[PDB]
Amino acid sequence: MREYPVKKGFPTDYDSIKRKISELGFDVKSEGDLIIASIPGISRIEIKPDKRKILVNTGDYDSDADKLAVVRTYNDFIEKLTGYSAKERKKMMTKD
Repeated sequence: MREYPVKKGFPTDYDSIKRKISELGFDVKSEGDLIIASIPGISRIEIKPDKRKILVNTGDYDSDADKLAVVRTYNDFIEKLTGYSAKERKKMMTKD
């Protein structure tokens, strides 16, 4: 599973994200109490927003589609859903 941080202010609510998803041009499915995101290249993904942070869980990807490519679209999705950038990751690696 993938765990992403949350920006101070950014949306962290199912509905909020639901709008952000559809606002980006994506779809969202309600499977029980869990939220499902609808992105291109990916079959189905689970989203669990929390006041603290958020996390995503991917299943199987289209072997026909560059898993690395779909990743660029999958990350970008969360990237905007979180705000943090890959460049930010450095902050993590850079302790000193």
